[PDB]
Amino acid sequence: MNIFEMLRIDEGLRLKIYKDTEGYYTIGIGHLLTKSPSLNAACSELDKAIGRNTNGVITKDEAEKLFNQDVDAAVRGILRNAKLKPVYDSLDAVRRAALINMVFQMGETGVAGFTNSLRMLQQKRWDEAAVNLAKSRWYNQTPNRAKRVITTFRTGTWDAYKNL
Ligand SMILES: *SC1=NC(C)(C)N(O)C1(C)C
Ligand SMILES: [Cl-]
Ligand SMILES: [Cl-]
Ligand SMILES: [Cl-]
Ligand SMILES: [K+]
Repeated sequence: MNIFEMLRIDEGLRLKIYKDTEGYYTIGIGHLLTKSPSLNAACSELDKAIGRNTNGVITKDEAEKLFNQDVDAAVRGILRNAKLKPVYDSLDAVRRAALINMVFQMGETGVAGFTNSLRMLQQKRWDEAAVNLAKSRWYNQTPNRAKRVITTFRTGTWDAYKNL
């Protein structure tokens, strides 16, 4: 297991434009295209991202290319953020993947707002952090995914992704 395999489980793989859990147009392995309700806007974002006129459908190689860029962007967002970077630096590699997962799903600004959870993670108070992380819109709206990510923070193991 690694961050790529973890996010591939959590986001799935779909080669045609679809709507994500929040109703937003998305493609590939959780590549958000736009928050606009306009399918035409989503299609224009897709063509710009891929560099060709798509019919709303991409190949698996194209999906994996966007995915690599998106994982990279999540890491860069963590490293450039004054609240996320010290927490990331304090974590082991498994828990770092858990943080990248959150940033991939919610963005740098959203995760940086989890001030109390981030403090508990920096303190390595894993059970307390797990309780605090669940008191969130994130957990209530995507509880099975959030439970997997939280278990990863709680244990520092890949147990929540093993039989998946
Ligand atoms: S991509 C795309 N743009 C329009 C609105 C024409 N679509 O119906 C697609 C094929 C999803
Ligand atoms: Cl892009
Ligand atoms: Cl330490
Ligand atoms: Cl709490
Ligand atoms: K998804």
